[PDB]
Amino acid sequence: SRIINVRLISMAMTGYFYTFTRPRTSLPMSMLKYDPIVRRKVLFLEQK
Amino acid sequence: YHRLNVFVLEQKPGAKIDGEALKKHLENRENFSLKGFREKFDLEPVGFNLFRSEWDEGTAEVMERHGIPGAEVEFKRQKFASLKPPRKARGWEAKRQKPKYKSLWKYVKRIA
Amino acid sequence: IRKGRGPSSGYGKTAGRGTKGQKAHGHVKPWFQGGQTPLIVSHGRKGFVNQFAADMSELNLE
RNA sequence: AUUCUAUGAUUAGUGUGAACGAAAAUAGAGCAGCCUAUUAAAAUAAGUAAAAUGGCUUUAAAGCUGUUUGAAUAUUGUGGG
RNA sequence: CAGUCGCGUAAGCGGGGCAUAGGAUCACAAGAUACAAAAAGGAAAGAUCUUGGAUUUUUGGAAAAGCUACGCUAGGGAUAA
Ligand SMILES: [K+]
Ligand SMILES: [Mg+2]
Ligand SMILES: [Mg+2]
Ligand SMILES: [Mg+2]
Ligand SMILES: [Mg+2]
Ligand SMILES: [Mg+2]
Ligand SMILES: [Mg+2]
Ligand SMILES: [Mg+2]
Ligand SMILES: [Mg+2]
Ligand SMILES: [Mg+2]
Ligand SMILES: [Mg+2]
Ligand SMILES: [Mg+2]
Ligand SMILES: [Mg+2]
Ligand SMILES: [Mg+2]
Ligand SMILES: [Mg+2]
Repeated sequence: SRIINVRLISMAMTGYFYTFTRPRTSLPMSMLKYDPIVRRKVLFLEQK
Repeated sequence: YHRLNVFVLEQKPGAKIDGEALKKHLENRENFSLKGFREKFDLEPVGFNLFRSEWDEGTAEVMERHGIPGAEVEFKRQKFASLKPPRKARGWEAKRQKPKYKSLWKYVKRIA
Repeated sequence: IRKGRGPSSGYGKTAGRGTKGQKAHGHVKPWFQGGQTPLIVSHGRKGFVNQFAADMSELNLE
């Protein structure tokens, strides 16, 4: 319960996502990742 | 990429290389060796600079203007195949891949 | 090969079965691997078979 | 049209598995159509079709069914699949 | 190898952690792929890729408590008095 699996959704609206683990008592994750659908690095934000 | 090494060597006092002896060193030499060229004429390397060069969009035409051969040649990485000799597949599902066990192909075929 | 017809035939008294095992008394199911789960289960069956695709007779210009 | 045999088919498909398992079509055996049925019957079918629910069968369809409810009128496109 | 990002003067390094201790299928759920779509147009239910939830701890993965001195059968002396 201490750890949760979150989903980082591509802001290019392509439907690609990454999954990472982070503690519950932590701010949501936000990273700059590569999207293989558009083949470029875009912004990924946590789902919820 | 190729390394183009620019060397600047110093001649000893009052040692003027002959114009012909210099042009004869390159007459029948395909693998130029700075090590041998240095000891023969008793030179001393003092200066140096470097720049690289690789295949580009203009490499083809440049060879045509100056009539350089080899532009119609490409280099592919040499492949080293496995050194292990072929063997027979092992396992319950691998032994039963032939028509003999056609009644058991529901367990041996289309396996994820 | 007529089994169980004397020792000098090479197939007598056991018929090439061994000594008192399941393979001698009865029969072992063909899909049985001793209990280990088969790959078709641990991996699953991949894909589907197309039941609507047309079967064409292939003819080459050769 | 029905019936019997084989193929289709250790198939489609169902099932966690073990296993279970069609039809179209094909071939053969026979062949027969009718209501004026070669034995004496219909004024063309309503608590029926169908639905919900509990089951059977089964591939979720179709088919059988207890309980509670409950349609339409023919290709001038009415009803079932 | 391709794609495209970071750091670095540069050469170059980077597909987590100095190394050695976290289980599948099935089912279910969330995204993508445009494959097939049982007359036809759609869809449903399927297929492929990515991902998630397991003392499945008898951890290659059953939902599972005892008595028999009333006891029975097949075996072992492969383990006792
Ligand atoms: K229907
Ligand atoms: Mg012998
Ligand atoms: Mg034998
Ligand atoms: Mg033999
Ligand atoms: Mg014996
Ligand atoms: Mg044996
Ligand atoms: Mg099947
Ligand atoms: Mg009628
Ligand atoms: Mg009814
Ligand atoms: Mg029905
Ligand atoms: Mg009906
Ligand atoms: Mg259709
Ligand atoms: Mg085990
Ligand atoms: Mg192991
Ligand atoms: Mg007593």
